[PDB]
Amino acid sequence: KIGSVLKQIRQELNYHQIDLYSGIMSKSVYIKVEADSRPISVEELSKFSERLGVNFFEILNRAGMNSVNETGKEKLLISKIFTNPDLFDKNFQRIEPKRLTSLQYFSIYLGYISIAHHYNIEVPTFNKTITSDLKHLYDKRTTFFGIDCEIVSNLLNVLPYEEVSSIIKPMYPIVDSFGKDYDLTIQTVLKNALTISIMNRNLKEAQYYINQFEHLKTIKNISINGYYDLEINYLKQIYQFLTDKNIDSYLNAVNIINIFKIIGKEDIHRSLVEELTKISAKEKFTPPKEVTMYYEN
Amino acid sequence: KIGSVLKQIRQELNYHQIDLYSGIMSKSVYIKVEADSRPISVEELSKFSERLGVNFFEILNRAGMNSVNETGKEKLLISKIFTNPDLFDKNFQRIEPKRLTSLQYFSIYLGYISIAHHYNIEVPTFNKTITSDLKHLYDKRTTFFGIDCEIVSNLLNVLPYEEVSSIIKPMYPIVDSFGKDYDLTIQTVLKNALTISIMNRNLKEAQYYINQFEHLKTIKNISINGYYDLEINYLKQIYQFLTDKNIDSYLNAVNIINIFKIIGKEDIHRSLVEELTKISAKEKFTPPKEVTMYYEN
Amino acid sequence: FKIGSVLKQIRQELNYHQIDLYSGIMSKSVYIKVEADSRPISVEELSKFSERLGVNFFEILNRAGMNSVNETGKEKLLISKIFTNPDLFDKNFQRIEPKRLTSLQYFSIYLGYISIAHHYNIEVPTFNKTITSDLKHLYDKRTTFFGIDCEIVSNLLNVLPYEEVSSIIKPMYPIVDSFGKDYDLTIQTVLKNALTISIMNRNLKEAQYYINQFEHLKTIKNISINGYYDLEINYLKQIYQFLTDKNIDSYLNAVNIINIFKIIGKEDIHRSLVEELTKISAKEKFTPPKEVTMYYEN
Amino acid sequence: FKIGSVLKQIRQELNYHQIDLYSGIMSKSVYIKVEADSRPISVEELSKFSERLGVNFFEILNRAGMNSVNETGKEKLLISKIFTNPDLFDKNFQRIEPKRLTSLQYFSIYLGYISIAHHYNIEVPTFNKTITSDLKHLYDKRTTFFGIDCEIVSNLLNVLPYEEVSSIIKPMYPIVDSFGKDYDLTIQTVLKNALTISIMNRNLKEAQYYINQFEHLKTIKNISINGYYDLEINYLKQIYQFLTDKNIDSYLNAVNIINIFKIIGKEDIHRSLVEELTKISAKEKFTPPKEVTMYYEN
Repeated sequence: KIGSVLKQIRQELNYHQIDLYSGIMSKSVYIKVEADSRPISVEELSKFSERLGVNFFEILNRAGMNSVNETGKEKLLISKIFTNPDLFDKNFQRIEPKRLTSLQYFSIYLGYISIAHHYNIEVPTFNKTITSDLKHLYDKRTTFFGIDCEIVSNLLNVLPYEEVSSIIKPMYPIVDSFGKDYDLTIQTVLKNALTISIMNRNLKEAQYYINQFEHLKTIKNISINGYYDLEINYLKQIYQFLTDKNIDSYLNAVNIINIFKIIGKEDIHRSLVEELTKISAKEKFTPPKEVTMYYEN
Repeated sequence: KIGSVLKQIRQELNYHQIDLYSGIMSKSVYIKVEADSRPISVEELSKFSERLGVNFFEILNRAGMNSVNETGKEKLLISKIFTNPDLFDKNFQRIEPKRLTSLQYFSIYLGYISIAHHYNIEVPTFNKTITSDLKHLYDKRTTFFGIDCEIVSNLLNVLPYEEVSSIIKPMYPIVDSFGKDYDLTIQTVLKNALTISIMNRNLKEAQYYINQFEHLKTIKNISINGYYDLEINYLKQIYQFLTDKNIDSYLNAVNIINIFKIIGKEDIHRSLVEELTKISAKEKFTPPKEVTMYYEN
Repeated sequence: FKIGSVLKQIRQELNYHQIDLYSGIMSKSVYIKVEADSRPISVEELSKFSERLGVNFFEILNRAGMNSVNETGKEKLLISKIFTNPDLFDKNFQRIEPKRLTSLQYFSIYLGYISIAHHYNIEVPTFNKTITSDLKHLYDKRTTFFGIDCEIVSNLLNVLPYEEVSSIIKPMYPIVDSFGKDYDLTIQTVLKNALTISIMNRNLKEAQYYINQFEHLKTIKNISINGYYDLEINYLKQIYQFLTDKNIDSYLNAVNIINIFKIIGKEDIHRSLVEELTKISAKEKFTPPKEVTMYYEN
Repeated sequence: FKIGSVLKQIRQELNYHQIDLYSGIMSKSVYIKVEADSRPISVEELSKFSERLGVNFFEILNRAGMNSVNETGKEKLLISKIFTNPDLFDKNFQRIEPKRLTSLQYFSIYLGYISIAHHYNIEVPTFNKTITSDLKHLYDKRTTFFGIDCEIVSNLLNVLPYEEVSSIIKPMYPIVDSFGKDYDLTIQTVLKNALTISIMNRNLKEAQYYINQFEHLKTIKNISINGYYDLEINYLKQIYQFLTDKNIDSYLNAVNIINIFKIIGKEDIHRSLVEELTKISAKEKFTPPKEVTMYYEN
């Protein structure tokens, strides 16, 4: 695992075992470490990382951090259980019972409900446990983690906005960045929440989500997702159009859609076209020739 | 420092030591961990994280991994020195001699050369030892890591392209994704290399980087940077315009430039506006009124 | 008119001798008097000499001074001067007012004074006291209308509520025959002005009426459609389509047309269309494009 | 020549009595002769009746049939019929060719035949043998020009290399006065046609000269600029800028102007600009927009 990578990197850079442990451990010890016959401490790994000149996280990854365990395998199975709605039937009953085991499982669990709804598969236990499920996990909370934000995105997917809004408010504003993985998760929520708000025409909530996203850009070391920046700005154009039928705003929205096509993000392009169509219809306003043409197909 | 977070998280989620150590370590020892009196091992933290349901890296990041060691501290000093060119000499004298101690230090070293070049400061040893420095670091190399890609971006900024190209080729194509941090770094090289290629009108090289970037989009679990993807596409639009003077390609590029403005990414926008003005001039083309309105100012 | 002298100028410029012009048409002696401008020339004779010279009949007339000459031209000309210097109004208006029904021309000039007065806020009480009676006197028995009638109608849309004029316009359309470029322009001005007012009052059925009348003109043989009018009217049509079924493409087309007027240098028109679209957009609670608002604002 | 009866129709239409017309111009017995078309009318007399009626002089003439009358007019109409019926060529060219120098109108008509001949690839060997001679005979000692002179030029540009006509055009501009809407059109057509050709031959120096000459026309008193030409000449001005320094904005403007012609329904012009833009693009080794390329091929 880790020790093997250390040896791999060490020799690649032409460093001798000595160069690594010299002032950190015994040569006899460092030997067992590279042999993976002895666990290494986070501290130690951090020192070798500095010694090697190769980023810590990368080393962890090269060692297999990118999957590795139960929850991992279980999480991977969802996209698989997706394509095969038969893989559902069996799996669902193995997860449902342990849905409150950990937040990771509750997310995984919600992953099935999403599939279940998609393939109109009946889930009678869902409607009678979700509420109490949510309370047992969020009634007494102060700090929220990436997994919680992952959970919210999922809830917004298989639950009425009003039934989830309660859980989201306590999560924002965010004031600290805890890594790129964490950064992504906290943006996804806002993107999901904003879309829905725009669609329900709940401008008050839309404005708040737009603001929460903007605030994120002010955090130190934050890693904003360009696609999101692009999509959330599209939703902002729509917001301004809904708020006062600004013509430029509508054009900016349309041009942003066109950019997604140009760069090849077809799924998002489709989504945003159907979205603009559905939005314009409600406002009883016909979208330009370009968009109506696209959506027609 | 990890134990506090583990306790904090365990506490927050309402878990007992039992729920964490059971099947792993003795509650006696586990107490020492949450006490941070006993260094924890990667394998242990990984197990705990799964038990907690909170991502391994989010935990390490909350623990403080974001810098800590002398290499990191030296890294942050680079920006402080950019704002105050006065700090150069004194600090450079400390770094320059250590530029080969490790790949991180060499990278840090290149940052100084960049500061130097910007403020037209004299760094006569650089042209005296750079070629020799590269030979020493990359002659016997067979594989590369994030830091090597970072070093390459650095070199591209303070050295003629031709003196860097050979060092770059053996680094691509990338086959695996080793985390979001590493993913971003492998993408930065391609964006800088492609920009310089376009600017020098080296179409053969420009098209190689465009293809290498596209290849990254096929890698499992790869995390593509939205801003880079939009920017490389702009470079691709320029590429097509230089290849067979297409009007739509020029319009697309200009359009993409415009979206960076609309979404608030002003530095990229300024950068692209300047670049298009120079590209246009070399092709005896007058840029759109708007683009020259920004650059000119 | 100096028709004879123009014939001499042209005849000699083309190297023709007097014989080449008068043989078969009039005696040598009489033709000499014609070129000396001491003998009236008949329309047919001029048309004949015109064909001989190979120079267009109308061009010759114009060169002779039909570009103005008589009492009615002097008066219609006087309007421009009085517009800049309204101190002249009063005394001249006292001469015109009484003669406003002498002919359709004088009536047209008369409305020219009313327009001026409405502008510099001058009091013209006689107007409201006689207008309805004048229009009836001029149009109660009519069956066919002429260019000057369409000029009058246009002048009325300028100093009278739309409704008091509309009923007078309808009987003049549709147009069936073209009677020259001057006539063509005049019959077109009415529609453009009428359609502008119709769109401004969101009167959609009236707007379509005029849009239809204008479009029908394009089916007339030898008609001279005014390009500027075709552009402006088409912009009003784009606005009509937006007002009917909030079509964005129609809104863009209109904005794009306003932009064309800017490019080719028609500022006054560009100016008026920007103001127009700004008011149209407000009533519809739509914020016009960045472009338009920058111009209007300034 | 149906003036007298038109005056009668108009007079009665406006409910005027003969007295109102001839009072102070002629006698009752004479004016009667005038309305029955038994006595020709002088230009001065028609101008006077025209003012009494309040109807425009030129409109009265056109209502009287001034739109044709004489043999030259007949030869003019016969051209359109020959363009569609090429089989009518020979017999009519035999009658016209020998009369091509009878007058400037006949020369213009003759040039019309040559155009039709080139279109349907019909042999006209005399043309190439006599053209230089004809031009020399017609323009060697000329000092001032008329509308028919600019028509001939537009005609020449249509059947003669640009260099054999360039020097014949120069002495005709700048125009200084306007001589009626008909004349106004003709003098603009030359510059529009000349510019188009210059742009296609990439003769930027000449193109600039025509762009300037057109602009000068706008400063002329009472001039009637043709909106379509104004829009099309601005288009050429945009292509000019593009050919001079490859200005991207200029190219976009050219494209936009093409869009406008499509928007307002001028399909012939749209098709033409689409085609010229395609050719000018291919020559500059530049691929035109997605919009035009499709419209062109299809």
